[PDB]
Amino acid sequence: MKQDSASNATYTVDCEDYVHVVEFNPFDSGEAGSLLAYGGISYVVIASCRFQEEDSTVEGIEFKTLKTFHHGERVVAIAWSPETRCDALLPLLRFATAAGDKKIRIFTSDFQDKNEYKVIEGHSGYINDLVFCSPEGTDIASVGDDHTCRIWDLDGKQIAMFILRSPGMSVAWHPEGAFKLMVAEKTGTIRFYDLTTHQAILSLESVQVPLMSADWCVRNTLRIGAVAGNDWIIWEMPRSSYPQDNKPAHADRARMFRWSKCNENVFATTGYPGKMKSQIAIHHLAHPQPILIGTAPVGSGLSWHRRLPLCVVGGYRKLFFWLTEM
Amino acid sequence: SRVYLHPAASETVNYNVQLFGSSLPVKVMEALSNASADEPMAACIHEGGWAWLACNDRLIIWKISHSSSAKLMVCKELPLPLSDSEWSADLVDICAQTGDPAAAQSVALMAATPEGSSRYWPNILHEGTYIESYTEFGSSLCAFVTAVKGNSFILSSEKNQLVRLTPDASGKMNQRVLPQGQGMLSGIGRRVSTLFGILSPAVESTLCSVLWDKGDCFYTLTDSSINKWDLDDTSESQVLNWDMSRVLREYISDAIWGSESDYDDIKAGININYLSLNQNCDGLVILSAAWHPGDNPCQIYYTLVTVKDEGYNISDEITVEVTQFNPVFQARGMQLCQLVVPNFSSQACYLYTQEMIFACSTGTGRSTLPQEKIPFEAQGDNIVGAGSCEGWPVFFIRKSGMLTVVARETASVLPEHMEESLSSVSKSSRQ
Amino acid sequence: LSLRPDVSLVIGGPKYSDCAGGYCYNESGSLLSATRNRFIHWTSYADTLELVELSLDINLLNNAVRLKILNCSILPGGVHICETQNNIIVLILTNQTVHRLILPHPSRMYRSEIISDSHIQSIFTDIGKTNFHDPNNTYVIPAIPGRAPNSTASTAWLSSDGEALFALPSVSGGILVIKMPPRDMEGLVTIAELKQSSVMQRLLTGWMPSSIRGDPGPAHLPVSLAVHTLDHDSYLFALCQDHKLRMWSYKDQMCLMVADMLEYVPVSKDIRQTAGTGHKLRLAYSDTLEILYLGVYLHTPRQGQFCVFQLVCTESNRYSLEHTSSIFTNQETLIDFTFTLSSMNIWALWLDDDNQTVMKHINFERNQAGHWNPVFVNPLPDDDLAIGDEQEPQEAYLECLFAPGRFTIAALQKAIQILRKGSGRVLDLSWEELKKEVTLTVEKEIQNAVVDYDVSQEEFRQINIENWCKFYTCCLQYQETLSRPLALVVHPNTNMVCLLRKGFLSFLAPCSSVEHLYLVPGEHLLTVDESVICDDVDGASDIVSLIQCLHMIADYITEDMAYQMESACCHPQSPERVAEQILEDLIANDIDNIMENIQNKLQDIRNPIQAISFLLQNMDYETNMDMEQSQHNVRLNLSTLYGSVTASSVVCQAIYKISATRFLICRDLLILQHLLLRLGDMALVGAGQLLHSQQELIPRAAQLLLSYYMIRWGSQCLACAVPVDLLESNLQHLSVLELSDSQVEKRRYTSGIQTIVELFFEDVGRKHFPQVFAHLFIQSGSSQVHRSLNWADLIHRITSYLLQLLWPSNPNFQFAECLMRNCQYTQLQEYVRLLLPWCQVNVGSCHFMLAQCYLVAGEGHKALDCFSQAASEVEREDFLEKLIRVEEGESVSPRLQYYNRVLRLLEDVGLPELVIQLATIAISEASDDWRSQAALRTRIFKHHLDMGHNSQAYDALTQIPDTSRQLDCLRQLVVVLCERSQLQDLVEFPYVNLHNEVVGI
Amino acid sequence: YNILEMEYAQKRSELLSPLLILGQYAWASNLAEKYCDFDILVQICEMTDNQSRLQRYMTLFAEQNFSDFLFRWYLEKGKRG
Repeated sequence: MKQDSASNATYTVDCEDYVHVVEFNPFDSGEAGSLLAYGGISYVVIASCRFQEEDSTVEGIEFKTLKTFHHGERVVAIAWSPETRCDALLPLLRFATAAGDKKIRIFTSDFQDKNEYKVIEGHSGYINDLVFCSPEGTDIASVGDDHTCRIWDLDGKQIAMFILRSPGMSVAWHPEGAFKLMVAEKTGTIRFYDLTTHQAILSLESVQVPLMSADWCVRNTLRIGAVAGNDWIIWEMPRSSYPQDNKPAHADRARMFRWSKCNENVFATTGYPGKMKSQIAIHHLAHPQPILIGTAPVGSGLSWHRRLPLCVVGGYRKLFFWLTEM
Repeated sequence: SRVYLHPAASETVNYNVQLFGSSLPVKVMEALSNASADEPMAACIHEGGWAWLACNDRLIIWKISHSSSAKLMVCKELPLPLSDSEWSADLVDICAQTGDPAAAQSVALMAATPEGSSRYWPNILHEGTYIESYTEFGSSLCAFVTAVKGNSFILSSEKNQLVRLTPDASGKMNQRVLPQGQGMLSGIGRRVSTLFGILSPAVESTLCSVLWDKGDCFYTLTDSSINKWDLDDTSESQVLNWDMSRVLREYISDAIWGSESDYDDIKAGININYLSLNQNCDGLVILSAAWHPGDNPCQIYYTLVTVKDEGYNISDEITVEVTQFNPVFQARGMQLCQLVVPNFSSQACYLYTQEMIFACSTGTGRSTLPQEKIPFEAQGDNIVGAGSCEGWPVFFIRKSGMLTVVARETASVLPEHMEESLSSVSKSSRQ
Repeated sequence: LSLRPDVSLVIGGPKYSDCAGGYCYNESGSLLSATRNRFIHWTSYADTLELVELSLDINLLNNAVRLKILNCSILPGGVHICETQNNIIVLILTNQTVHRLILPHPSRMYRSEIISDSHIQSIFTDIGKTNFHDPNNTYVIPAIPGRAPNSTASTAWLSSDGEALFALPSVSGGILVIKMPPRDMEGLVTIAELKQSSVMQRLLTGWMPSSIRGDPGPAHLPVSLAVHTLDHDSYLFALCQDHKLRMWSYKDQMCLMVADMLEYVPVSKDIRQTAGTGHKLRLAYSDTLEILYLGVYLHTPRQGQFCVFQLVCTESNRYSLEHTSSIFTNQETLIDFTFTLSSMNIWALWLDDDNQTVMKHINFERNQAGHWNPVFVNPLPDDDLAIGDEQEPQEAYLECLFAPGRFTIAALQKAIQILRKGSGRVLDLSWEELKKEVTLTVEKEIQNAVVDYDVSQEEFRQINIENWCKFYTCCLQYQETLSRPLALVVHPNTNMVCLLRKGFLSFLAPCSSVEHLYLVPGEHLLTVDESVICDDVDGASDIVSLIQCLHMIADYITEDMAYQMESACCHPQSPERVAEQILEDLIANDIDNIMENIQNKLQDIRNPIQAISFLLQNMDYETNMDMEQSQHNVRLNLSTLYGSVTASSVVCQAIYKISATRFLICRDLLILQHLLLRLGDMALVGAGQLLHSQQELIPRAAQLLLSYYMIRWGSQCLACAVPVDLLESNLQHLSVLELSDSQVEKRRYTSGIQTIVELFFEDVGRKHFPQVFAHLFIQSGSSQVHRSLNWADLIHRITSYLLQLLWPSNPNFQFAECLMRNCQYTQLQEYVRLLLPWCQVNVGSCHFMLAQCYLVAGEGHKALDCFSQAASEVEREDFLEKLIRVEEGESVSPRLQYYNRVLRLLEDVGLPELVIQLATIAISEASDDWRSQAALRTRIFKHHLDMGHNSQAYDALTQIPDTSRQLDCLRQLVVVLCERSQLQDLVEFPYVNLHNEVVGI
Repeated sequence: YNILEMEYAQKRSELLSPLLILGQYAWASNLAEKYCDFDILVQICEMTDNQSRLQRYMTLFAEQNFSDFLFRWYLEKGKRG
């Protein structure tokens, strides 16, 4: 008989609420303490997280809830503005949220003075994903089960339309910002739209149904990884129109593909927690087998640390941290 | 922005290679791969919007047309007539008056076997009717077929016997022998000259090249003379007969090797074969193959022999530009490097081989275009044929089909710099 | 098999290659006679001749043979077939050789098809089934006289005596007859020379220049031949290059009658230059009259003339031709023609001057020039798809290349070997691997083409247009090669027509009244009398005007507008709104007064209501409910009928054409009804009932337009080519998830293309044939399995039944059922995407299949949400109620029982939180059963244990009413806390009145 | 063939995890050595600290790429010394 690899989370944070979604910052906001946002039916919490590296004043993990908002809805998706900033006396935090009401809320916070949200017209169905398609956070690109890519201003006015022949699941702003908008569709296709001319500049073609998630390399925008069917795939644009790397992602239904925001070769594909506890597998480039695999009783939402290789998954009353080091 | 670029032609941007809107039938690749194009197989592109390929003993035809988002082109399979001394597509020609993506509307065929029997189609797509005409040949090996206006044809033998075959609206096929030569020094040439018949002291050298100049002219380059006819719908009149056996020989010999002092002794050995008779803005160009087998290794020197065709006749002026294209040769059975001039007003002339095209100029004409090489160095990218269609130079490629080179994305020339040089060259100073 | 003659053809005349033909068995019909839908066809390319025996309803195993007559190319029209009670005799004439072959008879190869099978062995098994023996069965044309190359005549027959008589055009212009001994003895093959006169008269005229009573001339060289046997004489009719039809007597060896057929045609001098090979002759012998008819095509580069002559016999044993009819014809050169005397019908295949190959049929007796009802061929590949720098070419190129009828799997393969280069061949591939290869090879050419430092919209669209245009035009040229015609064949008994193109063989099918009217242009519609268009002349005129308005609307609608309708309809939009938008567009762009003509023709109608209702009644076949469904053959000897691969192919091609036509008819009809509404319903005869009728029919037109949109889309939506066992494993995984409708059905995938319609037909329709056969055999034709199938009625009834099962306003869910059983979840996802916004019934079923694909993907929350909407209609949609009531009723409330079953389903799914939530939902219904209350409360307790909320488990326990379950869960608690070393829990529990239970435990 | 082999691999991996979680060291060793499974024998032999069978398996599977997983599991267990 044989067993492959599994382990308990490197860190674990207790919770009095379930974690539907939990995410760090894609770009640094100017804070040593890593900002972390997690949402649920009852509460949505922004906090600063620290794990011990220096000083004996910090033991294990220190989690300081910066603020907690009373909620009454299951959070569907959250996207911060790619303009990341927390260095001021009253740092300004800007992001977009989707709820079960098929609506878009532009939530903004001014650090212990006010918290606001705007009502933005949503999709005929649920909005699958959404990003801020502007490098400062004024325009929002949203894609949902209605095969419409909708670009909205801060007012809630629909700036632009891109029609799809299949429900658009994934939308991605250029992390640096060049009017480039990545579109990932369930069949497995990738389409790059130029927001200035409202047309596709490039496309990656695949037919492996279904596509579940995708991720640029934060350190290599030209490198794209994804999860489709059961396997993680990789393109290196613009020299690809069909997948060039294709290796299994999980024994489980791979749900999200994410890139570690410290390196150019570290990524994660998450397994689906169906009958069996969710598998979490950190791979490496030029090494088909994942370097690390852990087990989580419930797996929903996976993220990577802003500047370091840590992958996070939130579940029932628990928040599991995997510190991937070399 | 740039237009779709061929891989080997990617470096070349001065001319842009674009799909004509037509690619070859799949039967064509299968026939070619079963009988390679480096074996003797003859393909032709028709300016009326057609293309054909003869292999072994079979012909395959398909429409070609310029397209906006592709077009419809019919493909058909045809048997080359039996009794072939050697198979070629040159025994089949079309008098097509069409140029559309529906260019099948004015098609008529005459084909000949190397015995002088001729098969006439009123149309390729009227399968079920043949016209059998006994041309003047008994069993003579027919060489060429030249489609001329009037939906008529000029059947050519290996010894260059020309007979205009004229379709009838009834469905009979008329044989009228073209008169052969008038010269300026030989004997009688006004007597009809045909094989299986009496003999006259006229020039009857083998046919090297033909050109139906669309200025009412039918030019036939030979190894000894250029013969110009006017071939109206029902009439033939040889306007000109230029005896080029000597003159262009000495001019080409001087243009290539004129420096040496043993010219009289060596000249006996130079064989100059005038490969092609094309036409450009200055006039008729006589693509010539000149070489000396007494000096080894054999080097085939090409000389562009331009004669100013005024639309009908070529001036007595001759300009022989010795022009070389690489030291290496490709072949499909013969040593080939062929010059095509897609239009009679375009300065660009395209040399082509199995691996590269060379767009250039004569070097003595009234204008010029940049000398650029368009490579297609690959497997399945050998040039099966070349020609013109809808005003643009097209080439039939082994596993890619019909691709045209359009003159665009090339640098320009300014006249102000030369004036500046004239202004600056003057005035001096001293102190 | 290669046969070696010792001599070859003679050159110097018309070519003889490129011919073809066919023979239909007269024993066809009935399950067991000797044959059923079986026939043979052959195509001769010069020295090669391919013979394939095909049956429409049954696949014949090992049924293709290739005979290479290497020396002589087979003469056109020189292959004949005769039947004897033991064997089939094949007589084939070439330029300089004649051959007789013997083949086993179908009834002599045993006749029984009692066993229910889909494929059957043909009569070819080995080399022993074919023979070319007896150089008495094969004889050399003697040097005296020979056979001239300037003619294509050839015929053969078995005389009433039994001799094999071979008539060839003699060089002198007579008939050379090769007489091979009968099927009883073998002597020396004899020679006869049918000349102008007999031997005695030839000797008499031998010393004078006779060509009318002596040896004829090459002007009499027979061009076409026909033969009739009477008593023991074989009378030969010869069309010759001088337009004299010449008759020779086989025993008399002399010419009896020479008739100038130019008396019956306009005498053109251009007929004489076609007098070599453009002239054709066919003969058909009517047994019901004992009269043979000669149909003669006198071709002319001006126009051909067909003439029909009847043979009537005098009391001298001489036949004469009487002119029955002379139907004028085009100069389009005739590939072939025939005429069947079971119908008096002439079928004619011409090639015109465009690869739109010309097909018509007309009765000679009915007209004096015929009206030649048209026949519409498969679509030739299209021109413009998406112009680079003006449109993304690639998507349109792929869609057109995947459009059936204008492109083929072989073309796709060979264009793949285009864009893959190399001398290797790309052939015989699965469908999904084929499309993947298409994409990969076009992308490989793209990647080699692109070296840019800046990527742009126009550069992208361009590289697209050249690459996909190369691939597309290669496939287009191959399809055009396929579009080349070879021959025509008719089957009188079971009524279908086959057309041999280069390679393939196509079929010809009759249309409905509405589709005939819509596809036929206005000119030929007037050539159709008002009697068959409609019962009333008034109704017929109304329908004609309606179809004319449809035609003008269609011609006014362009391709850009069509793209606009496609985009707006796939966008969530009612069809009526898009139709009125486009009508407004036509009004705004109306400067041609085409709407003025449409309105004038609408006012010409006296009562459009019955015309609309008739067009919609030939439409409306809907049967709600599902109790006649048959997903397997009811073994009643009916399952032996149809259901084959060829039947599936022909049916699916028919369905594609019908849907493609009639969806556009739907769209144009809705647009026209909106235009009539804007014009006004108060200005026509019958206005009072017209006003409400149109308002009632407009939503009907909208829904029916949506339905045939769905149908036409399904006809082109492809199905993956995957092995059966993988889908079986997937269905097993579904069943593990506690999922119904995961049924496994053994179906045979075709090595080639698969659409979802092909999948559904091959998976369900064949299985439901016996019930369809049980109904239809009673309704029309013979009720026995030996029915002489009435194909024209059969196709209409099958179409009606298929529309009944595909009606979206019906509980008929069989198409999506087949899709889920065959694991086509992506196709199902776009299926439900297009169906849901306007779905009539089984919206809950849509949510079911949606969430089933979602759970296969592994989206717990949203898949469960769509399960929630499914549960919102489990007992409220008819098809789902069919699937349940094995889960309702009984001791507990039906809804509580369904709660419990889905609770088990969620326990088969996982995530104890989900069981928690379903229990919380069921707690409202759980007020009736203390057993269910205790079970759900104990599940809550056990979940408390699972996540370690010990105080919470204690509270859940204190909730429990029953002391027995209290004791049981107390034991569970004690055991688990002991094993978990959670002792403090046990003590700090402040139990009361449970103290004694704990003490005892 | 390789699809079948790989899928077989993961499936029996999850099939065989539980009693590995539960113990039964001798039987785990017997079956794993009988069917030649390197990593499982590794991790058991070091949580039993039996370096001796560690070398014996390294010798047995020198051609079977034992050392890769040896280095790996060393790395995850932080005894890079």
